[PDB]
Amino acid sequence: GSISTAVIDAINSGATLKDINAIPDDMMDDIYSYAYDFYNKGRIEEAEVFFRFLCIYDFYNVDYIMGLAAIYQIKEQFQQAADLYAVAFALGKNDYTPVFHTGQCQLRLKAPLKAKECFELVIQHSNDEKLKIKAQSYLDAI
Amino acid sequence: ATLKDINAIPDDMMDDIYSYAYDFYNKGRIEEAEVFFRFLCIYDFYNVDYIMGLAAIYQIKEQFQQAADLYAVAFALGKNDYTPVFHTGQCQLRLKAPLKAKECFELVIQHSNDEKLKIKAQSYLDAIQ
Ligand SMILES: Cc1cccc(C(=O)NN)c1
Ligand SMILES: [Cl-]
Ligand SMILES: [Cl-]
Ligand SMILES: [Cl-]
Ligand SMILES: [Cl-]
Ligand SMILES: [Mg+2]
Repeated sequence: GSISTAVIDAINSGATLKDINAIPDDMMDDIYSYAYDFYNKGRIEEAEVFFRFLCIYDFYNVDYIMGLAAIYQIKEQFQQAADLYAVAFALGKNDYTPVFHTGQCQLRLKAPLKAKECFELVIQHSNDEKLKIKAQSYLDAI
Repeated sequence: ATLKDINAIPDDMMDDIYSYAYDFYNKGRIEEAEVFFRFLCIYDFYNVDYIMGLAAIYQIKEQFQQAADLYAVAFALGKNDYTPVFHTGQCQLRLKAPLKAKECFELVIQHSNDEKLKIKAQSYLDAIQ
């Protein structure tokens, strides 16, 4: 998956496609918009390939990671989604949406204590009042 | 309508992506090559070399029927090229279908003008019981 590719790239330390600027920003933006065109039409499998492609080229990109994590969550691949949401948070530390969605995933993974920690973080640190209500609704059910 | 039909990505960038897909393939980075060849086949299903790349990945992963299916399409997408038929013969042998495999290698021998490919096909035929 995306995470194992990132680790292999790091182990081998050899030149990556991004290291040589193999794909311009403008083309990456286009491919990202095509990925959502597929996603928005319900073509989830093609969207997944396109987000995997983006995450091979530029793994450390919150927008690409969040798109792939959403697909895994929809596909009920909850651990893969949770792992990617955590990468996104590490790279975009001021947005608690990935923490909220990780909480949902942990609930489906039968890890209510991990889910509780996620929803509590949202309520303590997010300034998104609507996201906080949603997190509290989950907490109320735990 | 394909993404290629509307020139969604410039030709030179697609060439680079194909070369990167083959780089992953040659380095044994099969998961990444598979993503890249799937990307290429979404962009232009009608490109025989893109299809052959994905079929090769499936064959390496021992998804022999899935490979054979794509090879039949590739044979339609190529220019009198019996290489996909040769690889279908290999897949059929792995699927325990030796008479189907024999027919594949015989077709290569009878129609192909690629002498090196025919040598390979004959070596398989010689071993079939
Ligand atoms: C994305 C994120 C950030 C912080 C904590 C968690 C978690 O799962 N705690 N149990 C997840
Ligand atoms: Cl937030
Ligand atoms: Cl837990
Ligand atoms: Cl198969
Ligand atoms: Cl048979
Ligand atoms: Mg507050």
